[PDB]
Amino acid sequence: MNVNEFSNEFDVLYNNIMSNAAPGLNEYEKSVLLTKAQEEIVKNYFEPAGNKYGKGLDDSPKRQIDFSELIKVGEGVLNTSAPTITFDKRAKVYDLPADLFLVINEAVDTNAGTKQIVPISYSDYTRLMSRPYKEPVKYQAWRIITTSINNISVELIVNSNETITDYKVRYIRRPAPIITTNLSSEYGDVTINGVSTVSECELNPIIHSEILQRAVELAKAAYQGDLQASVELGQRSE
Amino acid sequence: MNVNEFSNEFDVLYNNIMSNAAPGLNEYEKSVLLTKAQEEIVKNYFEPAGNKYGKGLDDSPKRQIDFSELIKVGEGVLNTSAPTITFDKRAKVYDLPADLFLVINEAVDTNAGTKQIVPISYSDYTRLMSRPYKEPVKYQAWRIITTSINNISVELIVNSNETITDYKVRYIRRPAPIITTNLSSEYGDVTINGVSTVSECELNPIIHSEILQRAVELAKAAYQGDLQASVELGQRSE
Amino acid sequence: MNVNEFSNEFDVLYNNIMSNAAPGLNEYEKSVLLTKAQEEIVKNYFEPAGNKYGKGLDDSPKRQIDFSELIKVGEGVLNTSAPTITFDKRAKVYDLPADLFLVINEAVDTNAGTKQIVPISYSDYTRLMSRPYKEPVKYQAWRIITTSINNISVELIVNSNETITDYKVRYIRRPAPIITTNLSSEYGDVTINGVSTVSECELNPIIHSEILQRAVELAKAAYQGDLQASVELGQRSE
Amino acid sequence: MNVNEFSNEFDVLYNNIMSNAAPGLNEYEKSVLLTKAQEEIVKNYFEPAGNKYGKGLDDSPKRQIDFSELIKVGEGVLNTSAPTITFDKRAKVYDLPADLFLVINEAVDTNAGTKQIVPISYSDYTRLMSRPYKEPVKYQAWRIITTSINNISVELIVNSNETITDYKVRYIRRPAPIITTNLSSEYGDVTINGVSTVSECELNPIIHSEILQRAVELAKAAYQGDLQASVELGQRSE
Amino acid sequence: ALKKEQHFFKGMQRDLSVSKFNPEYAFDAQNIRITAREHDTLLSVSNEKGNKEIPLQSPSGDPVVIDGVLLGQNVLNNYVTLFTKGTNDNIYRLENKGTYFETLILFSGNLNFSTDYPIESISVYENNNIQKVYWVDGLNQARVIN
Amino acid sequence: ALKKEQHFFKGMQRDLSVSKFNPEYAFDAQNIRITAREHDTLLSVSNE
Amino acid sequence: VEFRADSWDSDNLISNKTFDTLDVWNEYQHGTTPLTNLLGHPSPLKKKFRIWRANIPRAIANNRDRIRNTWAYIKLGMNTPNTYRTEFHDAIIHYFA
Amino acid sequence: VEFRADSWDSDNLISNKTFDTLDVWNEYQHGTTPLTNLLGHPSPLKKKF
Repeated sequence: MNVNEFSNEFDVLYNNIMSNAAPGLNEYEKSVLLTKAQEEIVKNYFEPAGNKYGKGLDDSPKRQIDFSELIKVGEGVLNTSAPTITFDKRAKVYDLPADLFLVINEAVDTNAGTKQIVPISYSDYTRLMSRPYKEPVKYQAWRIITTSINNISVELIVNSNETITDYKVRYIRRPAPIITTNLSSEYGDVTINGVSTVSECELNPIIHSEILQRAVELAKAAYQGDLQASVELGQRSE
Repeated sequence: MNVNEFSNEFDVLYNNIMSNAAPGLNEYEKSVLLTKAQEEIVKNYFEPAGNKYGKGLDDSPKRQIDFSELIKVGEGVLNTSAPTITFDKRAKVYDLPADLFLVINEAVDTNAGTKQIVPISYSDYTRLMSRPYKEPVKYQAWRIITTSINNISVELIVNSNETITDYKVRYIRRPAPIITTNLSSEYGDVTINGVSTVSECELNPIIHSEILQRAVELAKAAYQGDLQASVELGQRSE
Repeated sequence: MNVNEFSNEFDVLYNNIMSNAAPGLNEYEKSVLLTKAQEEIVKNYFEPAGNKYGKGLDDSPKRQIDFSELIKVGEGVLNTSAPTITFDKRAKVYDLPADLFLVINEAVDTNAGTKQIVPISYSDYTRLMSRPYKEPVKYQAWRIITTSINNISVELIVNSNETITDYKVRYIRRPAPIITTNLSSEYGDVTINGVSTVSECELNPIIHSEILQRAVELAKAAYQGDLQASVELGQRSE
Repeated sequence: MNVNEFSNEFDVLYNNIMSNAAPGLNEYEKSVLLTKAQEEIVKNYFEPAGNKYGKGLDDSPKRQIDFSELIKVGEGVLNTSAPTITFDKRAKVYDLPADLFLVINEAVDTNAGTKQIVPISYSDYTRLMSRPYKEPVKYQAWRIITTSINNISVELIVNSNETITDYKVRYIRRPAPIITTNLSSEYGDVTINGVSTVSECELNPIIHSEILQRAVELAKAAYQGDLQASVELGQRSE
Repeated sequence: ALKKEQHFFKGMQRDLSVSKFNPEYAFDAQNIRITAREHDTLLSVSNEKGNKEIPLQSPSGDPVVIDGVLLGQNVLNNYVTLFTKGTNDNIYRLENKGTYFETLILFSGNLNFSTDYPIESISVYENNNIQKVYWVDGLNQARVIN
Repeated sequence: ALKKEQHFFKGMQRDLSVSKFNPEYAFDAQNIRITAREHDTLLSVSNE
Repeated sequence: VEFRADSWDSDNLISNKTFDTLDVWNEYQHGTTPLTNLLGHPSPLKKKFRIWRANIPRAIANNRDRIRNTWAYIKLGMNTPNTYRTEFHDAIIHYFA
Repeated sequence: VEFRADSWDSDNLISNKTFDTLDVWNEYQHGTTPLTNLLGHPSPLKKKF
C-alpha cells in the first residue's frame, strides 16, 4: 500500500473525518502513529518473545520475508582519523553505518582468512581475558563497542600477528518514516525523523497490514487517554 | 462467490440480516475490509499456531486446497546488473519474483546437480562459518537475504567449485484485492492495492466463507469502536 | 427434505412471518444462511477436531453416510496444452476437477503398476530430496501443487524410468447451494454460487437437520448483531 | 528524533491525539519527564530483571545497540594529590571519570602484564583475606571503593611485587538531559541537570520511542494523581 | 452501536438553539397534521388531505366565471357574498348545493373598488327576505346590500 | 482527569458570593445576547 | 433512523412506499439519499418486521464521511407525486457516542 | 475549558476563529493566553471533532 492508501484505510478502520471543517484526525498525527507502529512492529518481530508466536527474525518464512526489505550489507570504515583510546591493546576501531538498527552478522577478512565476529559480552571479556592465552578461537574474532560520537564505533579484537583488511556488516537498516503527505504544506516546520516530504513505506507489503492495525490500536488507545490503556500498549513498544 | 455475492452476503451478516439495523458500510469500506480479511486468513492459515486447529500449510487436505490457487513456481533472475557488495565471497545475488508472499521451496540446478536450498538463519550462519570446511552438505545450498531495493534479493551460497545454472522458487503468490464495484465511479482516487476496478478473489472457493466471516467480524469490531474489541481482533492480524 | 420444507421448518424453528406485508425473513436471506450452514457443516464434520465428537470423515458410520452423497471419483487431465514451468524435473502437470472440495484418495497407473499418491508437504520435499536417491518408495508417488489458473494443477513426481497412463482422484464434491425459490422472480440479479434457480440439497437426508439447525443458529446470531455472538459462531466456520 | 519531535509527538500521545483533552504540560515539565524517562529506561534495560524480556546489557543485539552510544573508555588518574588512608596496605587510590554511570569492564596494566579487575564485594574481601596467601589469582586484580569526595575513588589491590602503570575503565556514560526549549526564556533559573539550553538526546534513535512512551506514561500517572498509580509506576524507576 | 434516542412530535417549535432543542418537537414541518382528523391519528404525524373544486353553476345550470381579484367575502347563514374587482366591480351570491355553488350576480357595475382597500363586512338575518350585508372600504362610503 | 462540570447561560447574575454562584448564570458579559434574535439562538450566547 | 410509519390507499396498506428522501445536515455537512428499497440488494431504506430503518446519508463533499457532529438536523419527506395518507408515529435515531 | 461554539460570516462557517483570549483568575492568581490554534504544533486552543 502507498501513502494515499495508508491514509485511506486508516480513515476507514478508525472512522475519522477527511473534512477540515471538523478537524478530525489529520495527516501529521496519522503519520506519527504509523511511524511509531512500524518501529514497534520491527522491534516486536525481531525479538521472538515480543510477538505472540515466539518466533524471531529467521524463525519462519513469514519472518524472513518481513525483514527482507530491511536487510543491508555494508562495510565498516576504519576510524584512524580520531586518535582515541581503546580498551584492548590489539583493537582496531571501526565505524559502523549511520542508518543501523540491528546487527545480525559480522565478518572480518584477515591475512589468515575470513573470521566470523562474535559480539562478546562485558562479562565474557573478563572471563576469557583471565586465562593464559587471551585470544579468540582460530576461526572467530571478538567485538566490543567503544567510545562513539553520533555513530557506533566497535573495537575489533582479532588475534595478534594478524591484520584486518575488510569488515563486512549485515544489519537491519533503520526503517524510513511513513509520511502520508508533505508536512511543510500545512504544518510549518514539523518533522517525523528529520523528513518532511512524502515517505513511502520501505517494507514488504506483507507487514503493511500489521503496521496499519497497530497504528489504529495506538490511535484508539491514545484518544481514549486512559492511563491503563497507555501502559498496556506501551508494553508493546519494545 | 462473485464479488456481487461477497457484497450482498456481507449485508445478510453485518447488517442484522439486511435490516439496515447496524451502521451501514459503503462498497469501498467493504472492499477494504475484505482485502484485509483475506490477508489475515492467509497469514493465520499459513502459520499452524495462528489458527484454531494448530495446522499449517500442508498439515491437512483442507489446508492443501486452501492455498492451492496461490502456489506459484517462478525462476530467480541473476542480479548482475547492479554490482553490489555481498556478505559472502561465493554468493551469487538473485532477484526473486515481485508478486511473492511466502517462500516454501527453493532449488538450485548446478553443474554437479540439483541442490535443495536451506534458508539459513543469522545464528546458523555464524555457527557454520566458525568451522574448518565452511561449505554446505553435498545435497544442499544455503540462502541469506541481502541488500534489497524495491524487490527481494537473495545470496545463494552454493559450494565452491560449482556454478549455478538455474534457481527455481515455489512460493505463495500475493493475493489480489477483493473489490465489489468500480471505486473511481463514486470515490475519487481510492485504491486498495493500486487497482481501482472490480477485482475478483484469486482463491479457491473453499475459504470464501472464511474470508467473508472474518470481514464481518472486522467490520463489527471497527464499528463497535471499543479499544478492547480492536485490540482483541488485532491479535488475529498476523 | 426438499426446498419447500427447508423454508417451512426454517420458518417454524425461527418464528418468521411468511407474509410480505411485513417483510419478515425472506427467501434469499434464508437461502444464503442455509448455504453457509451447509459449507460450515461439511468443513466441521470433515475435520475431526471441528465437531464435538472428535470424529472426521471415516471415523464412524454416521460420518461415512454424511459425506456419501459428495464422494466423487474422477480422472485428472494432462495439462500439456500450457507449456508452464515445473518445480521438479520429472513432474507431469495434471489438472484436477473443477468442482473439487477435498481430495481423500489419489492413485496413478504407470507401466510399473498402480501407485498410491502421497501429498508430500513442502518440508518433506526438501527433506527427502536432500538424500542420495531422491525417488519415492516402490509403491508410492508424490504430489505437490503448482502454478494454477482458475483450477488446481498438481505436479505428479513419479519415479524416473516410468510413465503415467492414468491419474484417478477420489474427492469430496463441492456442495451445490440450497436455494429455496427462484431468486430471479423477485430478486433482480442476485446469486448464491452463480446459481439463481431452485437448488435442492445434494446431501444425504441425515445431515439435513444439522444444516437446518446450524442455519437457524446463524440467523439468530446475525439478527442479534452482537460482535461477541458473531465471533463465537465464526469459530465454527472452519 | 530532534527535541522538536519529542515535544510535538508527546502531544500526539499525552494530549489525547493533540486535542487539548488532557491537562497540558509546559515545555519544562516535558523536559523533566523526558530526562526522568531516559534515566528509568537506561536503568531498566541495564538490569535484566528490570525489563520485560529478562535481558541485560549484552544479552541480545537490541540491547547492544541500545547502550552503544553511552559506552565510553577512559583512564583512571592516580589520586596521589590527597594523602588519604586506604583500607588495604597495597592499595593505590585511583579516581574515576566524572561522567560515570555504570562500570562494565576494568583492566590494569602492570609490569607483569595486563590483569582484569574483579570488583570484589565486602564479603568476598573478608573471605579471601582470612587465608594464607591473600593475593589475587595470577591474571586478575581486586577493586574496592574507598573514601570518595565529589567523585569516585577506587582502591586497586594488585598483587605485591607489581607496579600499576595504567588503569582503563569501560563504562556507561551519564546521559545528557533532554530539553525541548531554552528554559531561561520563560522559566527563570530552572535547570534539569545544570543545563538551561536546548539539549538533544545522546542515545541511539532505537530507544527514542521507548523513552517517549515512558515519558507519556509518567506524565499520565503524575496527572491522574492517584497514589496507586504513582507507586505502581514508581516500581520501574530502578 | 452504543446509544439511541426516541423522537416524538407534540408540535412544531422554532426559535430555540439547536444545542438545546427538545426532541418532543419538530423543528420544521410542511403539510402535516398532528391532531386526529378523519382518523384517530392524534400525536402521530399525518398528511394533509387535498382540496376539491366546486363548480359555480348558475340556477339555469350554465358555468359562472368570476371576474377577477377578490376583495372580501361574507357568509350570512348559507349564502356566501363575494366582493370582487376586475373589468367591472361585481358582487356574487353563492349557495352551497349538494355538489355545486348556485351562483348569482347581484350587481355588475362601477362601485368604486380598489385592491389597496379590501372589504370588511357584517351580515344580519332579520327574516327570510331581509338578509343584509353591511360592508365598508377604507376609501368609500359604507354600503348595504340585501 | 477526575471530574467535570457543565455551564449553561440562562442570564447574567451578580451580587452573589463566588462560593455560592450558580453555574447556570454568567457573572459578567459584554455585548452578548441570550435571546434568539435574527437567528434561532435562544439560550445560547450570541453576538450583538 | 429507525422509525415506524404506514402509508394507505383507500383502506389498503402499502408496505413499499413511506418516504422518498432523507436530508441530514449540520454546520459543516450535508447528505441526502432517495430512500429506495430493493429486496435483494442493499439499499438506503430497508423494512423488516414492520419497522423501517434508513442509513443516514454521508457528506456530499467527500461521499465517505459519516454525519459526525454534536447535533444534526434530520428531515424526512416525500417529494414524489402520490396520493396516500402516511401516518408517521415516531422515529428512533441510533448514534455512536 | 471544553466548549462548543461556531463563528459564521454571511452563511459561511469559519472553523478557525472562535475566541481570542481566556482570562482565568482568583483571589491570588491570574493567567491569560491568546487562544491560538496551530495545526502542527501544540497551542493553547485546539479543535477536534
